[PDB]
This record gives sequence, C-alpha cells and structure tokens, in this order.
Amino acid sequence: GSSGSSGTISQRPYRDRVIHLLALKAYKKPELLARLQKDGVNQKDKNSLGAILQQVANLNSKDLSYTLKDYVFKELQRDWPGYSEIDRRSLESVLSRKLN
Repeated sequence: GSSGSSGTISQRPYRDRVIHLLALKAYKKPELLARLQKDGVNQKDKNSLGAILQQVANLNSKDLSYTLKDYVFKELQRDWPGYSEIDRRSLESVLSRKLN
C-alpha cells in the first residue's frame, strides 16, 4: 500500500496525450497542439504528432480535422488527468457508443 506519487502529464506518452484530446472531438494538426503545447510539447515530438494523428486518428480533407479512431478509444484511459469534471463525463459517452 503506497502513499502517493508525482503523476505529471509529461511523464505520459505523447500518443496518449493526443488521442485523449482527439477523443472528445476531432482536432487539427495545429489546434490539437495548442492544447498540448500548453503543458509542454517536445520539439522532436512536434513532428511525430502528424504521424501519430494518422496512427490513432484520421485526417478528413473535408475540414482538415483529425478524428480519433474507434479502436483507439479502448487504448484511452478513463482515469486521464486531462479530462475535467465535464470532459470525463463527456468521454464516457463515446467509449460507450463505440466500445460495444
């Protein structure tokens, strides 16, 4: 039985941080960042992002917006520190709509 620990977002893998955002809704290469960058986005990752968005999300030429895949929803984390009192309840839906 541990007491506590330092759970920071940075310690988490970029991918997760990304999908966790695209989950609630689709985000644009630049936009999505504006959300992560805030907490701190690694330069070496800034480039990888584009690749991840396609590995976990899908870009729609329509509105050049990236859409979080379906299966990925399972990879997400219901205990993500990125989901506010609302987000959390706003995400539990999708997963429920996707994850049969």
